[PDB]
Amino acid sequence: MNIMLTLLTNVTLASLLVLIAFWLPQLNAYSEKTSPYECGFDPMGSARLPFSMKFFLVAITFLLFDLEIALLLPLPWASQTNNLKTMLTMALFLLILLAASLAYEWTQKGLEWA
Amino acid sequence: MPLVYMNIIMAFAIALAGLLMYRSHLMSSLLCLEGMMLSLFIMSTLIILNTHFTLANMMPIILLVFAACEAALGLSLLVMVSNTYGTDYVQNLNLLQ
Amino acid sequence: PFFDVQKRLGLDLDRWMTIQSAEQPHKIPGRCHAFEKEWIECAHGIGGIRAEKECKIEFDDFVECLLRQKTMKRLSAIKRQRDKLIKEGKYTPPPHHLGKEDPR
Amino acid sequence: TMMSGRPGRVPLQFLPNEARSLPPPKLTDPRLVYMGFLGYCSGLIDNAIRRRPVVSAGLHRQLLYVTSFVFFGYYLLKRQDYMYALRDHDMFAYVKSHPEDFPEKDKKTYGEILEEFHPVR
Amino acid sequence: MNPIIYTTLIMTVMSGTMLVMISSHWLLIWIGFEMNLLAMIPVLMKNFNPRATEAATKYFLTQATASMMLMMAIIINLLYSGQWTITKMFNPVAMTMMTMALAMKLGLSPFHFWVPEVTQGISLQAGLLLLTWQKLAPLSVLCQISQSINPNLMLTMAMLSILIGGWGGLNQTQLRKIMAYSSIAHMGWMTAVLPYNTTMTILNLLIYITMTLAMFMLLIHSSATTTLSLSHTWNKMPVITSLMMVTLLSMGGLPPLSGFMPKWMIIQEMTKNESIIMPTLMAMTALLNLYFYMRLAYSSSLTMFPSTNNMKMKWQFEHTKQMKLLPTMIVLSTLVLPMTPALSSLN
Amino acid sequence: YPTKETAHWKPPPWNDVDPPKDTLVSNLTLNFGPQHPAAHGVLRLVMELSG
Amino acid sequence: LGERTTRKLTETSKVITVDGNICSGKGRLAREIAEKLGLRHFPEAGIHYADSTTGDGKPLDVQLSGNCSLEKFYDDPKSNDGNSYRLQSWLYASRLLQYADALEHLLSTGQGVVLERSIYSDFVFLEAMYRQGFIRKQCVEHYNEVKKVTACEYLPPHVVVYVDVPVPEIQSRIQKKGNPHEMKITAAYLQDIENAYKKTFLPEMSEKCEVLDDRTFHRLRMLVQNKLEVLNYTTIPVYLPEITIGAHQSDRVFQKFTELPGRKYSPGYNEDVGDKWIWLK
Amino acid sequence: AKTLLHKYSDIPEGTECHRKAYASTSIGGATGLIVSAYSIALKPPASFLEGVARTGRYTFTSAAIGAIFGLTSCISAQVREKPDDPLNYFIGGCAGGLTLGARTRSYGIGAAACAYMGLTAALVKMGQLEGWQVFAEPKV
Amino acid sequence: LLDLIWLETILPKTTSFIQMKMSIMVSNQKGLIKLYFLSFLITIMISMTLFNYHE
Ligand SMILES: CCCCCCCCCCCCCCCCC[C@@H](O)O[C@H](CO[C@H](O)CCCCCCCCCCCCCCC)COP(=O)(O)OCC[N+](C)(C)C
Repeated sequence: MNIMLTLLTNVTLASLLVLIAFWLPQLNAYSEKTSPYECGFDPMGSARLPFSMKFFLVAITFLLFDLEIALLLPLPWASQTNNLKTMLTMALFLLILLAASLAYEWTQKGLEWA
Repeated sequence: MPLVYMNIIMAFAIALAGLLMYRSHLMSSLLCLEGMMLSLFIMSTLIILNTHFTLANMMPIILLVFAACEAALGLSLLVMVSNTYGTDYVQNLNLLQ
Repeated sequence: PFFDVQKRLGLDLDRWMTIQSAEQPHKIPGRCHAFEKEWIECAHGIGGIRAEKECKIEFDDFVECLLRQKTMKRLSAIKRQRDKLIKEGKYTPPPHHLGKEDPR
Repeated sequence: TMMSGRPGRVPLQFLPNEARSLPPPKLTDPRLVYMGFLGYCSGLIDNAIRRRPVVSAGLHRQLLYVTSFVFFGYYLLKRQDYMYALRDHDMFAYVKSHPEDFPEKDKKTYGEILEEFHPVR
Repeated sequence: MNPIIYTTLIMTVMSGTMLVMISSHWLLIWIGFEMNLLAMIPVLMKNFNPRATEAATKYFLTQATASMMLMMAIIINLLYSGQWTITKMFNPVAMTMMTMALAMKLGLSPFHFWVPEVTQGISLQAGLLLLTWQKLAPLSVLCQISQSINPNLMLTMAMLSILIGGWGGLNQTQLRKIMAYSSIAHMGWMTAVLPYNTTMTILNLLIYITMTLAMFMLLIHSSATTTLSLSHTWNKMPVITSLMMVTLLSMGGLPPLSGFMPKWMIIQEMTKNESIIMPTLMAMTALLNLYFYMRLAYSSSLTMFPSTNNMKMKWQFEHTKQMKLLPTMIVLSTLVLPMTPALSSLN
Repeated sequence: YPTKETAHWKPPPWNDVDPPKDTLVSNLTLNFGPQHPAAHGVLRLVMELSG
Repeated sequence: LGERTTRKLTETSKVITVDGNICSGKGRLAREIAEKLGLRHFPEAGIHYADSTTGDGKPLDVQLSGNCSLEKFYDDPKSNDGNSYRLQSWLYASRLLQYADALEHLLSTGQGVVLERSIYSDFVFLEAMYRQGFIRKQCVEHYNEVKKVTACEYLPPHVVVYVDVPVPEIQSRIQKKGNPHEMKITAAYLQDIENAYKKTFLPEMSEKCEVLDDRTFHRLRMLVQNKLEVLNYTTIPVYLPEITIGAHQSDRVFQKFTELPGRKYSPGYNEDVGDKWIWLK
Repeated sequence: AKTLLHKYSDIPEGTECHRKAYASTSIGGATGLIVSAYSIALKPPASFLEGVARTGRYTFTSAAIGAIFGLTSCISAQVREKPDDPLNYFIGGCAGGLTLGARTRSYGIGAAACAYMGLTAALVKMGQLEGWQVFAEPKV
Repeated sequence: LLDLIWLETILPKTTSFIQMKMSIMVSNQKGLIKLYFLSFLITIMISMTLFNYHE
């Protein structure tokens, strides 16, 4: 077809760059050279748990807005429906709730981001 | 029914059996559940595309929404369970199955 | 308790989404609108129970309308038959270069 | 489900105009007064749970309870009789609808029929 | 969480069930459960305990997988009949799964294992609400799909719910887990008669809800939990223990009492169908269900476990925040027996 | 009717089951320089950062 | 639940519970504290402290109001009857109620209010009684489970002054003090008190007092009201022989409690004590 | 599957005892696999070889019970030649418990199993004779 | 033995014992998820085939 062809040529292109990236310099890897970087001095421990409520406390809100915009997408086509007064309220409606949701977060101090 | 549908349905059956074989930290289960969700979505949409039953073109996306929505909730609970342990299903306080 | 308040108040807020026909935007036909229409016109005062007897034929044709199940078993039987004749028969020359392109 | 889904009739109305024609239950139908005492005792337990000096206290609210349950009990009785009268009606109409399946069997007398006798021993 | 939000949640639960009881289209039913869930989890998380958290984890995890199987079986139904109206389903391989999904939603055995646990994890408020209001919606759809149910599959879970609702009830001390096995046992009686005659189901449902409202209002009134904790109450406010006795017996269905009305209509209905053996086993096991109500009665009212001294000061202080709805919930759940015929109001 | 294997298990807490709370011990600790451009070539500001 | 109409108070203050730790010096601590604060001073809230608020407002007999009697502690400590403990825990419950009597008032009028000794201070008497052996260890285990179960939810403490007096000097004032039972009290016990008291009580609590959300306060305010709730876990069933009572004595004594004029019924209703009959209509 | 019980159902009478006994053996094996399945599911065996040991146990036991039940029943049918009365199964019923009694190596459980398994089987036959519905259709 | 020890063994003590066994068996105290959850799995696998009705 068309698109699958360009996908294949792109991915094969990139993979080609990878293979010419590795199988080319042809020199000596060895231990400690291959040790992970840690601004000089060795790591105090392998990566573990950078825990934060302040991650999900907002990131989840991302997810629930993204679901909303998923409903916003039909709008350009819906605009040409025969009966806009039946539509228009809803076109506003969701946006209000979107805003409303945000507004609720805005001031329950649930939006501390960072 | 055309073989493709059978194949997606089977992908559902695996997307369930994976949820129920159910092992170690439970985050895998929220994944497997979302996979299940996706299989139901696709299996729906292929149908609404099939018969040109046009109104129902609205459903799959709406389906998706709530389904994604509950999963969006699910992580939050995991947080809490992750909050006291560093998650694993292997640790449950409640008694009597 | 199937409360049917939407019916008593006449809101119809749910009912529209039901059924293959039932008015769709720009009057786009369902793929199986006809068998469905007949089959529902068959279905009223008969109500549910006797309906699975008497209207069975209509629902059947509607089934084949949905799945095209039987026509596929047939068409499969033909295409599988043709392999047996593949050495004994050469099929049709035009498919390859007939008037089908002149046809329009 | 029966009765529900019956042709005609409308969903949520508590009681059809098609009723009305049935006589109302009389004011002192014993079932109804029993609804009375039911409310009464409920009104009493209302005191006993909350300590209270039972009976004499809150005779007010107690009267509220008995009036309450007798009141609802009334209409509930009306719908009761309506419903039973209804099934009786549908039943008879159906027995006229299919005379063949509800045969008017001939009634042989005892003299006409034999029946085995079992002596007690 | 401030009441103004709590009430919106609980009201959207009410809405999230009312929606199931209204809509005819399937998609709105699955939406009904789905909205019900999201609004059900947080209310379990008030006060919040290290325990409560994993309680909610249990509940969500099972309800989510149940809703998933349900939606799958709907889609399969549509694939083989192109409909959305409730009505009959048109493909048994789908129908059995809709039965399964609902079987989880009621908590019927052998899907039942989550219910005794979840109850343990929450306060008696959220507990009562979970054991009553959550039992409406899935039944609200089963009554609508009684027409095509595959009775074998229904009676098997309907029985096994009663045996498991029995044996797992003899074993426990703390009351909440026992209330869980009580309910898990009554659901067997509701879902049993469902293939044969739904009106008997709805009757039994009403009695069950009234009953468990009686109990949970009483446990709230005394803040008892573990059986021993209940034992002390005979000296402080003797009445309410002296009333737990009765409501328990109405759970047991000793015949003058109201709780006998369910069983004794059920036995009628099934008997018209012949099926004579099944109600005999069922009614015999219901006895086994009764027995731990009795033992629990022994801990409480009939006999006085030793009081602790510290109780004495508590004698001066009257209970407060009276729950208005309670006395009527006792009385209706007991004395109403010579008002069975009124059941026909339910048509 | 406890089994002895069950009898070994403790009775449930009368409220919050607080003891497990002692268990959380999450921490992280990490170092800037010397290389790090903000470390001016000669600083080792090790720090026990949270999230 | 009416908070929806007002979204809780924005006002704030502090209650003050002086922690004078002695015999006769205990009284001295109270006198300084009463003059010091505008809020009503804690009166000690001992055996009949509940009776003070009950309705009659008046002390009952020792037999049912507490069934402990302090004089019968000092005269025979290490009584075979576990009174040595039975008093301890009973006092703790009463003092807990003290908190509830006044902290609620803090959340109400918003005025400061002066407590006399408070719950955090009850750690120590038992802390010593266990050392002199007046009470067996299980009595203690019961005391700290009920401590953990009950105290933990009460969150804010403090706004209160610790104090000290010499053991020997208090022994001196004790001699001056009129009551015979107080004079009898042993020294080594009291020294063990002051030692553990200073060693731990101030050592922990001052760290919290040094720091001295509205929605949480409203939730806490609900807890202050309906005091049985604050008492709800104080009657935990653990069945130690000294605390626990057989059913006969309890059924009897409570059968005796109803005999009192103001206790048959909820206070507003009672006919025995001249509450208005008009409500009964 | 129902087709399997349907297989066992066409006895006929009790003729060819082996043909029947094989079917009963099949049913006993099926139930053994189910019980083993939930047992493994709810009692995590630890070390899987022990798990197959467990399932081998239950499967073989129930299969044995079914075998011996079936053949004693048909033999009694082909010997007493009554052959239709319920007691004709009951011996096998009583026999079945003893089989169960053997694997458990206990007189007690074997003794009880004899009586109750016997009565159950007798009720089954009685039911085939009387068309008892157990799961009656809604009919009403 | 006839009436204090067997006649009571034969039906009170029987049932009363069997419920001891069953009740400790069903209410197995544990409650690990993987257990009964996997049980939901196999009970579905059974529920589908045994009632599939079709051949
Ligand atoms: C937070 C705590 C949890 C709370 C949870 C408890 C909630 C309880 C809700 C109980 C539901 C009751 C239904 C009442 C709604 C009123 C609407 C009423 O008018 O419905 C009409 C029908 O009328 C109703 O039937 C009236 C029911 C009245 C309730 C009591 C009836 C008699 C009770 C019998 C038991 C004896 C006790 C009586 C003592 C007073 C229209 O319905 P219809 O379209 O026609 O058919 C619907 C399909 N059905 C029959 C299968 C449901």
